[PDB]
Amino acid sequence: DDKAMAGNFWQSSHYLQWILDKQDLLKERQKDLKFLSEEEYWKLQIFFTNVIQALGEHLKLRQQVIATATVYFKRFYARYSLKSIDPVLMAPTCVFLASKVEEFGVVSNTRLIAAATSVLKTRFSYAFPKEFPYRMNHILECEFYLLELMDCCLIVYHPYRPLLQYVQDMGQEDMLLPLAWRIVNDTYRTDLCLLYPPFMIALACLHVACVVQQKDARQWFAELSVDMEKILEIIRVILKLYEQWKNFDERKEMATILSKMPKPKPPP
Amino acid sequence: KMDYDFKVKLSSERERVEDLFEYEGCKVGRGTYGHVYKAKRKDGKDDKDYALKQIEGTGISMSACREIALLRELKHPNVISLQKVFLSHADRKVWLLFDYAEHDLWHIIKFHRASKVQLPRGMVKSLLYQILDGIHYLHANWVLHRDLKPANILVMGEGPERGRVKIADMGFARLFNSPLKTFWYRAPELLLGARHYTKAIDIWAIGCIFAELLTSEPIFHCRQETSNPYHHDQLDRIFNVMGFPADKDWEDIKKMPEHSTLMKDFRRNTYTNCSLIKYMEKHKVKPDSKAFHLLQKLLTMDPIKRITSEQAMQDPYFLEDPLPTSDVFAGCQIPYPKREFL
Ligand SMILES: Nc1n[nH]c2ccc(C(=O)N3CCCC[C@H]3c3ccc(F)cc3)cc12
Repeated sequence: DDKAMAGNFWQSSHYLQWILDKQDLLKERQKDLKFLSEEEYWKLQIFFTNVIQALGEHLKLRQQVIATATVYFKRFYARYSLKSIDPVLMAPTCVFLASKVEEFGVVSNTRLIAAATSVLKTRFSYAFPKEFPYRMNHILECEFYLLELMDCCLIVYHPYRPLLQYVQDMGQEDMLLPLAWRIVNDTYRTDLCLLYPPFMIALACLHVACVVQQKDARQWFAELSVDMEKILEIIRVILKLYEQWKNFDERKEMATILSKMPKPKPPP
Repeated sequence: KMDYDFKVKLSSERERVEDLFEYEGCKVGRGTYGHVYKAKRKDGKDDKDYALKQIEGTGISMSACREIALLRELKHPNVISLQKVFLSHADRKVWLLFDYAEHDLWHIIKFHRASKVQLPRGMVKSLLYQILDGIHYLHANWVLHRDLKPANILVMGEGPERGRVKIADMGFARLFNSPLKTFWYRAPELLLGARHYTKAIDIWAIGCIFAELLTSEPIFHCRQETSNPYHHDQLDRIFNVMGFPADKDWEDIKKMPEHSTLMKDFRRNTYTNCSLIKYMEKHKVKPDSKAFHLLQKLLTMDPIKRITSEQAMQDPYFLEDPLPTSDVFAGCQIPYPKREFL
């Protein structure tokens, strides 16, 4: 069960290369902010996170594979514009590539295209009037571009494994684990996975879950040796997300926002 | 439907393997893995040999994806290091760049076996230690090799890494970690139908390699006799060397899928005068030696009773004179010939 490189985070490519400076991230984002607002851009990120989730659930992939695919997507559009490659093509390519990093079961070509077509038609018809226009040759082309940008960095660490270790250490698995695990899922609607190490994200999610369920765990959090100001930073992003969630009607707004995206220019 | 400016800019900037490296006519390897070449830089900044591997097939398969994924993370002196990945867009071929190892254990052992043995003192010990160090690094990171044998234990030639072991050809992709989807280095549990690869399976293979380094002959040598794990003649050879295991030696043998086929085919009385002691004595290796006592721990038939790589590295064998060296050749001249091109 996915134990490869588990205790190597501090010497991994994730840490050394794909934990980014926030100001460098915002600087590269300014080219897409000429067309979209800051608010509109964050809503696009939420929307496509849900698209990758919906594809993953359709293909019966475990949550960790879906997360890795979400990160591949985020990493691509951290570096490049939305106009560079169509995110409707990139999302299923990220899922396809992530699934091949595992050796327990394989996703076929025909099955991928069927899933992409089916999910966008049944669950995302509010955003997309027309059917999925891309065939498999476009997925296979896009995969090469994706792999090249990521500098072949494919092993991604997530907060689920440390979270599991923390709740077991509390002795509060039945009480806290389901809620804490969904909050970890929700953090992929944000940039948190590009800015902080996973174990810090897991602690923040576990704090919020304790606040929600009114469980005093201040002494347990005190017993840890970690930068608590870094966690409070993450907590504030999570609390901000749920206020964004409240005020965002994805279904009403995403067609208009998707038309404001800059478009790929054709050849001469 | 991609952006044109983006597409041409990346095409302009993309380093192509044929431009960077001279390798035509310099093929040193060919198999299921693909094509391997000895290569030099065309633009003469570096002045050293490189191994270029074109992966067999097209695009990114599961095997290519896994291999890239893990080699990108793995870093250890006794495991072969990925330097660069070239993705050729036109023909959809994947190339991998490694540092070049002139030698390997298959050729080294054949060279001695051709002669009428392991001429530097403590070369055998030094090889074993570095093999154990590399596998321990992989095992610590929950990476199994799954196909260890002399052919994929490389050794560096003249240069700054002289006589250092470089483990290569890790079986990075196996469907569901399953052997069911030569047999000379395969542990008995695999022959009796084990559903999964394990750390213990890699250790049995190191034990076979260690026996081969001491004697110059494969300990479990057998004729090329299949959509099934069970191999009668390979098992027969293991019993002729080791003896037939008692119930107390391997209690969980009953739980193996092919145990009823073993009982049907084999009679224990057949191997009553067979043991590892008797075998190694015939090949001029003393049973009282620390080398033997470690070998016996590596070649334990029950996988749960088999020593780990960590525990093997702690063995008093490596504290006995002579000590292991970084350079297995110990500063002595290398008699083994270079790689011939195909
Ligand atoms: N010779 C090499 N230097 N660095 C390498 C990195 C990988 C590889 C490689 O792919 N194989 C194939 C299977 C694993 C053993 C190795 C090999 C071994 C002997 C041989 F005659 C040709 C190739 C070679 C080198």
